[PDB]
Formats: sequence, structure tokens, C-alpha cells
Amino acid sequence: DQLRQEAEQLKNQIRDARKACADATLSQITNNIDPVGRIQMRTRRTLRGHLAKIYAMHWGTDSRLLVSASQDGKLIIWDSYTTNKVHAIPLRSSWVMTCAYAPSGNYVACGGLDNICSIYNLKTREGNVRVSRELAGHTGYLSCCRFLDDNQIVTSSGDTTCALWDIETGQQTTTFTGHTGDVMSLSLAPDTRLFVSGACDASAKLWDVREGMCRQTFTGHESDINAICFFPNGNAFATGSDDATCRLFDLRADQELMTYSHDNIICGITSVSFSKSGRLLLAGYDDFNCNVWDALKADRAGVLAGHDNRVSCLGVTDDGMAVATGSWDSFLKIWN
Amino acid sequence: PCENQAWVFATLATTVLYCLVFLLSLVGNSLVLWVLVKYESLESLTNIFILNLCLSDLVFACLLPVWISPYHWGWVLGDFLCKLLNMIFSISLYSSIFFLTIMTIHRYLSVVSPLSTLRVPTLRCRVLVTMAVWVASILSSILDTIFHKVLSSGCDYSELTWYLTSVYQHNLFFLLSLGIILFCYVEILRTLFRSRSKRRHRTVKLIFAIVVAYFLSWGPYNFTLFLQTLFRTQIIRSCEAKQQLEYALLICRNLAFSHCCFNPVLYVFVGVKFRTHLKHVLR
Amino acid sequence: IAQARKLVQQLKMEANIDRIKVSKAAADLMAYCEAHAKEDPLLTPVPASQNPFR
Amino acid sequence: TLSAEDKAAVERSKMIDRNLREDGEKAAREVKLLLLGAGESGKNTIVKQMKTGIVETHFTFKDLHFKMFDVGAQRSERKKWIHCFEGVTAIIFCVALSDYDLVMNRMHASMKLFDSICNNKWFTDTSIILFLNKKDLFEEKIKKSPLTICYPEYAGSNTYEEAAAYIQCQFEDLNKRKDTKEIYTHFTCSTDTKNVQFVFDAVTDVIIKNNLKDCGLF
Amino acid sequence: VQLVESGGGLVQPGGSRKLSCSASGFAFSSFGMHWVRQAPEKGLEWVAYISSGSGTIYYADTVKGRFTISRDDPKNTLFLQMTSLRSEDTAMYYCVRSIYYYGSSPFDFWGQGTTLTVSAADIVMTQATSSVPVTPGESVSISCRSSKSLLHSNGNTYLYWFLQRPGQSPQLLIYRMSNLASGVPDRFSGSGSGTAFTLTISRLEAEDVGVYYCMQHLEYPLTFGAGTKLEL
Amino acid sequence: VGSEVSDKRTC
Repeated sequence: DQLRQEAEQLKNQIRDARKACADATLSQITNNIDPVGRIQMRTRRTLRGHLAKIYAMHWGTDSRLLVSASQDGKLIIWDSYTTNKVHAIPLRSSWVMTCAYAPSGNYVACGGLDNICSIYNLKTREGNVRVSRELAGHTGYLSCCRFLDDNQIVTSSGDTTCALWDIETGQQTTTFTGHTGDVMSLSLAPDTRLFVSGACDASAKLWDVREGMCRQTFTGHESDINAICFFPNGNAFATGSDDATCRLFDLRADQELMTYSHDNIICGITSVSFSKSGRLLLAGYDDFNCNVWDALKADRAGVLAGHDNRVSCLGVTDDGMAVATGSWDSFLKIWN
Repeated sequence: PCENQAWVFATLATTVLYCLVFLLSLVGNSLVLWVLVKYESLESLTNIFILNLCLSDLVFACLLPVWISPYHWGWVLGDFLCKLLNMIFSISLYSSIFFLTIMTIHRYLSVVSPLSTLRVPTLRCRVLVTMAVWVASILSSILDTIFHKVLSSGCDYSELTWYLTSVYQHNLFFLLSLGIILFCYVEILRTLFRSRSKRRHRTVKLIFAIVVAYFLSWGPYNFTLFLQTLFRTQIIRSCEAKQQLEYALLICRNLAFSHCCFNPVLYVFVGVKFRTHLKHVLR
Repeated sequence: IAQARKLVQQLKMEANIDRIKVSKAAADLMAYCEAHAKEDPLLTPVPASQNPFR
Repeated sequence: TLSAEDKAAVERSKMIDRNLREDGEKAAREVKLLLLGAGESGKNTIVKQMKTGIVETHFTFKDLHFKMFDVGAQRSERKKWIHCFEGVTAIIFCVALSDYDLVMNRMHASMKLFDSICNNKWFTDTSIILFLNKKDLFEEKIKKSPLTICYPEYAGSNTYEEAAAYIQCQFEDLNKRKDTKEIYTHFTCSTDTKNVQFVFDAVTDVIIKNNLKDCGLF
Repeated sequence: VQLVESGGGLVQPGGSRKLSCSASGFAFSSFGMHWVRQAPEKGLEWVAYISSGSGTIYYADTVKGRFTISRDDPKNTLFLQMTSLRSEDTAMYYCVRSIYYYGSSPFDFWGQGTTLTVSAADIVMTQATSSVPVTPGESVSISCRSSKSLLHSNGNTYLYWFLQRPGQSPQLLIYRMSNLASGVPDRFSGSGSGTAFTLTISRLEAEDVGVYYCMQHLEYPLTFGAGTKLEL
Repeated sequence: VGSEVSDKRTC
């Protein structure tokens, strides 16, 4: 208990350091900036074909192909320009809650309640899509999966751990421990040297891929954390929680800058993503619609209300041209 | 001879209830078509039957306002257009009745033997049965085009024999449809009664309401038509009875043509699935 | 001694992180979203000459 | 409008759609059964009959394919993945009648679990089948061990019938939405082997109700 | 991945014959198939095309009416039934597979061929230079011209390049004028715009000798070129 | 069948 009191003593020191650095607020600096006008987005495409709830999606690096995972046991690679289905990959386990697209475009990944991440090879000598490797070693359900390159993947699981894999060997290169709850979301920094993880204990942590230790820890939320997204610069990230509240954290200041919460919203937040410039912050909610938040003044500037059930996945292209939202109504929609 | 003192009242009653029915049927069937197209999938027999019945009712309602004009200034459209319109009329009517009967048969199959309905049939058979119903309606309607001309009495059948044949065919089709409907619904109700069920009162009510509405719509009209086809053959020479028979025919014909607006309420939106889908659409 | 481990992290790492002031920090976020604003196709919408999605 | 390659791509997409529709039609025939039993509540006994995460059992009975999902290997929060199972035909629940004495008493924990899943947000219209297994030991244990040690508010004898009826009544009384949901209580008969028959009857009733709901008659 | 064709031989004029091709090592049911024939001492020529799903069949006007194509998915075989063989049908028929989705590589694998000897609005592609004296090490540029603009409104220029080594089958090099085929060395580069195209090789070796063909795929029929020999 | 119009007079 002596060490226990020391830990509380250090937490007092940590809080003092954070308060000493809070000379002002983000809301007091952007008081003279011009407000972003009413952002009206329309549905250009409606990608149909899924027969069950859509749980995740990811864009390719070419901003044209996207992969979607639904609980019917199917991965579909769509051509969003022409609404064509390039591929339809059948899964061995229909309980899939995550999907990923490799930066090169040769591999896609998926995972879920079966505690295995499956890597698929899209460009083979034959004409089918083959299962390359099945990464196992997690004792909990898989929440998110992101590619580092064609050989390394990072996986967040519900067993309070994140892991780094080497695909060619199938083993864990680095294992990340320190969360006290189920990890739900995971975002990679633009330099692929650091990544943030949000768990069920209302905490966000910054890890170091090459080293393997928790550089920083972030608190402030009151409930479960369901989404995380890196700022395009790489010195900030946004979180989404079940208490109808987004927040914008900072790495260099080690503090919370802004909170995006309204009074008429009481539902959870399922997906959080940014625009190309970082001025807009798209967020999906349980109330069947998505809102566009302005990241610098925390005032709502748009509502996307074309869906019939809970919006579960939301992504923005690499060039910022389109925002695609998928919901539990088995429809994807490309907004512009 | 006799004078239809009812003509003055008949003109007004037609020109008011026909317009009301046309507007209500237009809005209801358009709403049903929108709800079915946007959300539902065209691979389950229920959706196909509902869509086709709604389309038939919409065509009937669209053709309805034409027959208002002869009451005011007679029929001047033409010989061929009269045949085409009178063919479309019969096509819509018989298709509506046949699809209602087939839908009731499908409901009885689904409730009595759920396992048979669980295995979804192939797409080929559904188009076959739809085309079968449509071609049956075409065969039942094709006689009117070649057997009905334009005469001094606006559009009317050339010979009395074809008038008798059409009336008797209408009566027989109604009787067969009613028999099938009653058998299927009684079987469904008995099956639901045999085993303990939750909220069975709602289903009992909706079956009774459907049967009562169908009978009230299609029974008195056919009985009055059968009385008229006896008076026209001149087996009864009571001129006074014709005065009441004309008013009865007016009321019963309006009741029968009320079906093109009554059907979507009783067969589409009273259910919870389509009602919730419409609620989602309203946003 | 599970707390044994938890202790050192908060010390060695969390206690000693050079932290900058919120103003310097925020100025940089505002400046990114100003330099890279013109090329954003949802803040400053693009002419229907591209909507690759027209 | 389109080149030859674009037309062939459209044909490939249209074939993908046809195969997807065929797969969905085939999958709609199967019956989804969750088995969310309690800890040490005779789950091994209930999966013993069929005539590292989710464990799936596929058995057929009377030309109806049943897919049973044992999810008891998940040690994480139930709320986060409980919505993945909405749309199941039934939820098979197993409790141990012989765990009234063995203890936090197991029976009370089973009661809290049943109350948690019966009043859940996603399971309002999903029927729950309840199995009361391990009844052989209860017959001899009730004589030596009275039920009053666990249920002070009991005014019955020590016979097996009265105690079993009391347990069943208390388990069914935890239901709240008694309008679209039903509880099918049954005692596991090892010799008679009517468990599969009971599951078949419950699934048939659920299918009939769902078909009435879909037609518009409900 | 290999395609072996069986059949052919000596057929009297006015007769009939069936050519068979056996496919092993790849998903046959997902690939479209073509027939391309080469007359003795002449260029390539298109014959027929059957798609995946057997929902679209096209023939050349020369052979349309008497030649029939078919596929048997469960047995992994391709068929071509010929009736009333003329003296212009003597050639060595090759079987080419092709798959069409976004980012595909059509005309990627060719068969070995069967020799068939008988007794005795289309887009035109111009490859004027029939031969080039070459030395190993220098850069070689090979051009091919077109009549219609191959640049579609999508942005893709449907031009394909093929290599036929002496005693071997044609092999894909460049598809859509800019993308390299798999297994091809990086010294091959394709460029051009509109109706004029060129192909450049940086460092020529002793294995690059052969005939170069240019093909269009904007619309059917697919017309080949005349060839350019690259003897040393 | 009921599309015909009522007779103003009859015998």
C-alpha cells in the first residue's frame, strides 16, 4: 500500500503538470474565425447487395474501391464509381466486426468473435481470392485491424491487449498491455510509427510500434469508448463514446482541447472520422443519423439522415472527395 | 314504360364518390408502391402479389374517371377506344379478385404448413404463376373487346346473351373466391386456436374484418346484378320495383368499386412491417 | 505486486513528458486547417467538374 | 456509354448478385439458436444430444437444420457483442435445479442472468426456451435439504412436484414483456429424449408467428 | 496454370471438325475465353469469344455462321465446332483466357496451339515497320497506329502488346498502353496518346527477339496488327 | 360489367 499511495501521489503530480500547461482553451482562440456554413451532403450512390447488418468498412488508397463486412459472412469489394461488385469473399465465421484494406491493394483482412484475423490475397495467378494466413493467439473477440505494410498488421482485441503480427511467420512481434478493459477502436498515425487505442475503461493510450510501451494515457470520458481517429497532422485525435460526447485530445500538450456534445443527443457514437483538412469531424450515432462537427468551434454544421438503422461504419476517402456511411440497414451510401 | 327518377341523383352520387375513390386510391396505392419498392425485395411471393394487386387497383382507379363522363354528356370517345377501355376495366377487376384469392391461399399455406413455405421456391416459378394469373385475367376479359360495341345507349353490350354471360361469370367467380377465402381463413383460425398463442385477438379481429369487408363489398352488388338480369329478361313486370332496384344498384356498385381504395388499408398497412417501413419513409 | 508494474510506468514515463502549452498546441491545429483548407472537397466543395461521383 | 470491358464487369457484378441471393435464400432456411446457459448449469448435458471463441453445432431434426451457438467461452462484456445475435429464432437457457443449495447462491445468479436477458433491448420479440435439467439429483436432495433454506417465502411441502413448480413459476415471473415473448419451460428427460422435440415445437411456433407477422395478418 | 488443346489435323474441304482445349490450374468458371488463330507466315486473327456465365458470345464476320463456341464448366474444357471448312481456315489456333473487372489483366495466358491444315467499320491497326536490325544493348522503339480514337470517356486507352518468341506462343507485355504484365521485366515501357502509340525497351537481350503485335479492345471485333520482327 | 350507364327510361 506504500506503493499504492505513491501512485496516487504521482497522479497528483500528473494532474498538476496538465493544469500548469492549460494557459488557454481552443474555444478562446477560434473566437474570431469564420464559421463553417451549413454543409449539405446528398446521396450519390447507394451500394446494395448485403442481406444483413453492415458492421465495418474501409477505403482503398486509390479512393475508388472499398471493402464492406456484413454479418451474413461476406466481404464485397465495390467499385464506388460504377456500383460494381469486383469480388465477393465468403467467410468461415459469419460473426465479423472489422475489415481492412492494405495500402498496396493486394490484401484485405477481417475478424470478429472467432478470435482469428484472416488475411486474403486478392491478386493470385488463378482467378479466386485465397486465404493467405489465419492469425490466432488472442483470447478475446477482435475489434479492429489495420495494416502497417504488406507484412505487418496490428490488431485490437477484447482481452485488454493489442498485438503486432508478422504475417509470413504468423507470430506476435510485439504485444501491448496496460488497458483495463475491452479495446474497441484503433487508429494508425500517418507516419506508422505510433498508434492510439481506445478501450472500454474510458481511456485512450498512445503506443510505440517499434518500442512497445504505452507512451501516454488519456482520460476524461465517462463511459465506453467506441471510436478513435487520428488528426491528419498527427498531433491530435478524436474519440467517440457512449455518453453522446466526442472529444479532441492532443499529444504534445497531453490534455483534452474540446468536447463535442449537444443537448438533444443522448445516443452512443459508433464511428468517428475526419476530413482531409481537419476542419470537419464526421461522427455516427445510434439515432440512425450522422452529424458533421466543426473541429475548431464545436458547432454542428450538418446532418446526414438517409439511413434507417444505426450507423456503424463511416469513412472518408484519402482525397476527401466522398464520405461513405454504412448502417445496420444493409445499405452503403456515398455522400458528396 | 318507366322513368329512372334516380338519374338526377345518380349523376351527382357518381360524380362525387367516383372522384373521392379515385383520389383515395391514387394516394394509397402510390404510397404502397413507394414503400414496397424502396425497402422490400422482389423475391418473396407476398411482395409480388401485393405489388401486382396494387398495380391492378391503380389501373382501375386511373380508368375510373372516364365512366363519369357518360352520365353528364354521354359517350363520344369512339368505338375502338370504348372497347379498349372496357377491356382494361375487366382486366383490372378480375386480376384484383384473382390475386386476392391467391394471396389468401398463400397465407393459409404459410400458417398451416410453415416448413413448406420456409424453403423459398425458385425465381422461375414465381414469374410463371404471375403470368398465369395475368393470362387468366386476359382470357376472362378478351370476350368484351370483340363482343361489345357502341350503341345509342352509350357503351353497352350488343347482344343480351353476352350480358347474361358476363353477369353469370361475375357471380360464379365471386362465389368461388368467397369459398376459397372462407375455407383458408377458417383453417388458419382453427390452427391458431388449437395451440396457445399470444396476441391472437389481433389476428382474429383482422381475419373477421377482412371477411366482413369482402362480403359487404362484393355480395350485395352481385345479388342486385342478379335481380337486374332477371328483370331485364322480363320475367317480372313490376315497374315500381325497378325504381328501388336502381337505387340499390347505385349503392351496391359504389360499394363494390370502393375496393380499389379499401384494399391497401386491409392488406398492406394494417400489418406492422409495412406500417413501420412507412413510418421510416415519412421522415 | 501487480501494482509493482503499474507504478513505474506512471513515474518513468507519464511523470516526465515534456509538455507544451495549450496555446502553442492549438495554434498549430488551427494553422493546419488553414493551409490545407482549399484542397478539402467537403469544406470548400468542388465544382461538378470532378465529383468523380456526378 | 460503356466499353466491352465495362459491360463484362457489369455482367460479373450481376453474377455476384445472383450468387449472393442464392446464398441468402439457402441461409434463410437454417434456424438460429443461441445457448446462453448459466455457469455449471448442465450445458454439457444439453449439447450431449444432437439426434476458441464461438462454438457452433449443426444438427438436423425432421428435415430442419439447426445451428446452435455456444458463446460461453467469451470472457469479455456481454453487452458489446450481445447485439450480434439479434434475429435468432430462440434463446435456449439452462438452469440447474440441484444448485439451490450449492452456493453467492447459484440460483440467484441464474435469476439475475435470466432477468438481464429477458428484459434486454434487443430480445423483446425473441422467444426463450428454458430447460430445467439435473432434476434427478433434486428428487433425493429435496427430501434431506428443504427448499426453505433458499426461499423463505415458500408455503409448500417437500415433494419434488411442488418445489419444481415453485421454481418454474419464479423463473417465469421474471418476464416483463408478456405480449410478444413466451417462455417454454421444460424439464430435461434423459430417457424420454423429448428435448429435440420440444425445441422443434417451439421453433415451429416461432416460425408460424413470424410468418403471420410478415404476411400482414398480425 | 496451363492450357492444352487437342484436335486438328488434315481435313478435306467442306468437312467438319471439333477442337478441344483442356484447362487446369486456375478457376476456369470465372474466366472468359477466346480463340485466336495464326495463318502460316502471317499475323494473328480473332475468331470467337465466350464469356463467363455463357451469356455473351461474339464471332468474327469471316467465321460467323459456321463456327460455334461452347464451354463445359464441370469438365474444364472449351469447344469450337467448325462446319464447312474453307481454304482460308488453315491456321494454328490458340486459346486465350481473359477476366474483366476493375484492374484486371485480360489476354494474360495463351495456350500452345494445334496445327490445322486443310487441302486445296472494323478498327484497322497499322504496324508499318515489319523488321528492325538490332544489336543487344541499344534502346528499341516499336510503334503502332490506329484509325479510331481508343481513349474512352472513362480514361482508359484500350491498347495491348504481345510478344511471340520463335517456336512459342504469344505472351502479354502491356495492357491498356501503360500497365506492365506480371513477370515482365521493367525494361518494357508503354506510352502514347490518341491514335498513335509506341513501345520502348531500354536494354535489349537475346531473349527479346520475336514479333510484336498490337491489339485493340475498344469494341468487337478485336483486330490485331501486322507484326514487327526483331531479328539480330 | 357495371361500366354501362343507367337507362333514363325503360319499358
